[PDB]
Amino acid sequence: NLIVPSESSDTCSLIGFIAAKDDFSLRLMRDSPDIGQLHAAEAAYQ
Amino acid sequence: GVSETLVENFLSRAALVSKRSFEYKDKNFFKWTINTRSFVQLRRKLELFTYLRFDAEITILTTVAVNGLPDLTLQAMFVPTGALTPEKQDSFHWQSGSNASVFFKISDPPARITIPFMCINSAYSVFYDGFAGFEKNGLYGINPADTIGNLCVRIVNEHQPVGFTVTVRVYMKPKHIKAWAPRPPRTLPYMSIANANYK
Amino acid sequence: GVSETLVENFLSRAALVSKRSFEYKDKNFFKWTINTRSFVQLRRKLELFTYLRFDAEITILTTVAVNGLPDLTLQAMFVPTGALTPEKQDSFHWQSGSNASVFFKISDPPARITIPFMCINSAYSVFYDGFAGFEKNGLYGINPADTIGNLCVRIVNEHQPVGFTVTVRVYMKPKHIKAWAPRPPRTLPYMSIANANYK
Amino acid sequence: QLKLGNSAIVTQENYCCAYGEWPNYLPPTQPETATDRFYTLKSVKWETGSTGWWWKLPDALNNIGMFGQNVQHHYLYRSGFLIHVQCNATKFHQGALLVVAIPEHQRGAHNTNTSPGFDDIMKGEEGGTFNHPYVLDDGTSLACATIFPHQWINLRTNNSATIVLPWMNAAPMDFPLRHNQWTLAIIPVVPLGTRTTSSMVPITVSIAPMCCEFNGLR
Amino acid sequence: QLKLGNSAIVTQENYCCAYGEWPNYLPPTQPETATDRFYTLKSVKWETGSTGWWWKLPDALNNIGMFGQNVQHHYLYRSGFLIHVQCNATKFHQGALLVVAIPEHQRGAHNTNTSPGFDDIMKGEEGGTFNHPYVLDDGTSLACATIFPHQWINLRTNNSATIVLPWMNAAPMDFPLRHNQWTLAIIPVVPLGTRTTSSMVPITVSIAPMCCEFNGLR
Amino acid sequence: QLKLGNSAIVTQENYCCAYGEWPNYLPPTQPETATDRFYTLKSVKWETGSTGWWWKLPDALNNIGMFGQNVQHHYLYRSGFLIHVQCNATKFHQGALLVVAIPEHQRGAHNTNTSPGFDDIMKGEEGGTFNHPYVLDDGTSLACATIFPHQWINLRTNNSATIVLPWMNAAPMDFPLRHNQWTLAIIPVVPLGTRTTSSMVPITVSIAPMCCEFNGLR
Amino acid sequence: GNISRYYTHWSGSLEMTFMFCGSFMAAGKLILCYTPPGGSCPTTRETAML
Repeated sequence: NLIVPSESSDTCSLIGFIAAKDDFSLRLMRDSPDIGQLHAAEAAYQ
Repeated sequence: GVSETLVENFLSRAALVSKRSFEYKDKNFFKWTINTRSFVQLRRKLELFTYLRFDAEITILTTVAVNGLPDLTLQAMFVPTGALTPEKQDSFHWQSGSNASVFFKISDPPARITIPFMCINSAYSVFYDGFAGFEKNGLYGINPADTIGNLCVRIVNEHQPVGFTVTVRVYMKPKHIKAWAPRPPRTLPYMSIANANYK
Repeated sequence: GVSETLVENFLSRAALVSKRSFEYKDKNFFKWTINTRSFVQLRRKLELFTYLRFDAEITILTTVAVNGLPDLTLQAMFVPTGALTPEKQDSFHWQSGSNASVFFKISDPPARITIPFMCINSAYSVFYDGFAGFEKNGLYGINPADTIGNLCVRIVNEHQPVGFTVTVRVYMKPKHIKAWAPRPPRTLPYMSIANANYK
Repeated sequence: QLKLGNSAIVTQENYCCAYGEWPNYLPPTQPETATDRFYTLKSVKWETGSTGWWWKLPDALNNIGMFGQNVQHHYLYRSGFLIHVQCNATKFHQGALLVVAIPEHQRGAHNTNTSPGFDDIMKGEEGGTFNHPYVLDDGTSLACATIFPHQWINLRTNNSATIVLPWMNAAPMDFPLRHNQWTLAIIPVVPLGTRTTSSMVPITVSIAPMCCEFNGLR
Repeated sequence: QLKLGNSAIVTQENYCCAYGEWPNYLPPTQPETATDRFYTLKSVKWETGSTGWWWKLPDALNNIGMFGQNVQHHYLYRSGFLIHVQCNATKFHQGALLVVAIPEHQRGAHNTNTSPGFDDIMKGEEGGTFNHPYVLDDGTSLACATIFPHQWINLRTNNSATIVLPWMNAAPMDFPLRHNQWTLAIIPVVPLGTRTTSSMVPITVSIAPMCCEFNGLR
Repeated sequence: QLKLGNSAIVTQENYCCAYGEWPNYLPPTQPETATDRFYTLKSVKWETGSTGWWWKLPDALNNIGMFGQNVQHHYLYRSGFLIHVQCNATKFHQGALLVVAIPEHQRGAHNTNTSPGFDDIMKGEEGGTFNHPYVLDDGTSLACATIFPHQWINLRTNNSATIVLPWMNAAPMDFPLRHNQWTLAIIPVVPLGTRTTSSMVPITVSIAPMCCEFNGLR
Repeated sequence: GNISRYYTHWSGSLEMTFMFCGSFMAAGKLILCYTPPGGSCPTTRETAML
């Protein structure tokens, strides 16, 4: 259960992290699907 | 598999950075201010870092289409920082010797120049937390030293009686990439090429 | 004469693996999913073995015919496993830098790329006695790791007022072939490219 | 005598190290006395007109014993096999079995374009039966099927065959529930024959998984 | 105790050498006891619904003391920082601060194409407040903001955070009036909470400019 | 930290080798990483008026995990235990637990001549509750129950208790389905108390069977 | 999860870290359960014990 006293908040929280360890390997580069679709985009040609 | 994740192997990729079709009969040429902020795919790779030191390997790829394909000669003059960019196809700045022009044809293999590291400082500030101008009208996020230059491409030939569209694809491949101070990958979509506004 | 029977000398042969004529005015390009199962002559050589480890040396040979032959520029972008294949001639995936594009012309010598060994496992399961999907709808005989990729070829040029057929012959020559566990040569004719059904 | 683990075989009448490879461990949990045992399958009624039998591995052992538990609880497996096929005939039966262990035996259906389903491939302890054993049910030839590791049970000479299968995969470990590496194929080339009775010589298959490894326990 | 120059901090409850770099001088005038001192900023009222606070450096110190004089009289600066953030809570407050020091924190406005002005960036001693701290106000992710140098103030465990910032520029010296290298970003990931009061835990920021250099005196 | 097998306990606030004996093997199969793990039982709601709880061993673990399989498949067992009882209270709860491990705790029913049945003794994972904890439910005295191996959880001082039980039998191996060697008895001598709430301090019991042996597999 | 979306094949050990952010008096127990690939996700805590 969660046991807090009468002065601490009844609601606590968890933060979860993730890291990769030193054996983490990666290959076959591609493009990321995260970004995808600009204002003043033609200003480089002006 | 720890070698494909090298920043040299991660960023040195000849991605398309500029693509403009100009007619021939910007007025009948195009200049492209060399920034990495053009396409959202290479930009998010380069916005992973704060300071970049790369030599760009610009490969100008010119196609052509009418309205027999003519064999033209093109110029791909790189106007650096400080030098003046042409406003016309036949201006005097195309004849300027000190700019790095390269003369190629459509039927040749694509022209390829290695623009060196051309920041005043030791790396390109990808994100600049400052102001260029010395007044309050100066824009935010524009390093005065971040400017690569200007890639100005025209057709060296005179006027021909055929009217035809020239589409030029510019491919930049960074070289000798040294990258400092990695950042979070941007999750929200872009709103402009000048700044980091989010929606 | 014991050296011509080497599996390197037996299988490294630039046989035709793909041939599709696309018009220009799949919609006006073609993608070819790189498998060895296309033509029955190279397949029966490669179905002699169970596990193959080869680098493909793809040679894209493009011819052209009208209805003066135009001098076009082609792209032969190899879409690997996981990356997305273009559905149109002018889609965004042609501009994707991380895919291995190669830009060539009709009047050039044929474009030639060496696609590396791209299985997840140590060899290509030519025959896979298993199922890809984790349900009972998954197809039989399709290794999820056997996928080479996708060879997507388009014409980089814009629309031209001539209508003309482009025939592209793709020649694959396996390289550094290591082959394991030989099999009987298949005697009955094929029934499909996906499986080993017999009649 | 072939005693591995608790199951023993007092076999009473020659190893075939398949592709010359003795099964070792991966250079994971290693059940060495729990699973390394002869999971003797059901003996198959071999009549005269029998076409053949096939047991895909480890599909034949996914439901049997400690190896059957460690398939349906773990996720990957790495295990060679040792198949002891014995075909106990008298000195009056004739016949010849091609006891052949086919790696990656991608079968094919007859006279259709549809691939074989999950039901036609993953049979289990009951095993399969060759619909067309002359072409191994994959369009190839039985006549050339001795290119695989194999032993002959010629009932004139021997009644047994022992094939020692190594780990045969491109992958280091693979799915037991989806992928089947080997296929013990017993095909009677010369059929059974005796005049006085239309006899049966039951063919006992005993598959001991050698050097089991497993990963991914849920 | 953190005593630099005349200002001291008797801190009573762990350095984060930012990118592993201790600030040294350029291999210019070097004010070593005039400016190397903790310019303790105003403590910020941290309620439950507080989003975060950001202090761009050296914009936070352009108006304060001998460093504030040597900004508005000299022209270039070269100085690392040592930020001591302390968040003095009791044993009954809960929460977590990502005290992260973001180099070159080019902010972005929300839902407009106009760049942020001089007023929205160069705040000074008063500091800033994150309008959208989940995206760090630059479209990126707070979830990945630990790629920068950072320490956590988990009020269960610690109340303090000390980040030792080096000279972070491509240039050897730069503008203090125009350019801001770092950005001390304090973002409460887990918000403050206690039932009896909607409490406040003031977060004291003390920024000591380490190894000040200057040039261009007018 | 108490990590045995795959189950770990990151316990964050003192062994009692029961009768001074560390559990060893018999001078049988020995599951060393399959069963030697903390089978953490359900935490018990300890109110003020709670009398106590008892878990007979290995009756508490006959239905749980690899030890629960190796009870209901093998026939004999030989295994010491390591009971880690933790009673996570604040600095405002009071109380005292006699965490005592009673060997051969032959219970007695109250006010009848009938012996306790199978239902009243073999509870399992749910555990038991002392009907009369002053007499340990066997007519003896709680006041003298410290003659058994025991540790005190005085919530003023500690929240945990770790008892290392050896093999306690006249027999070398015995029945897990019929016989229960030990009995973890947690009895609150001083009851729980705080004025603001009628509070609960859940008592987590984690029983790791040390040095498991088994015989008789069916 | 964002750098490995630039890369198709990823192969290595991850490392989670769960930081609790309650008060200092706050006590209690949690039960973190790594579950491999292959089967059902545990829904009861006793299923997660294994």
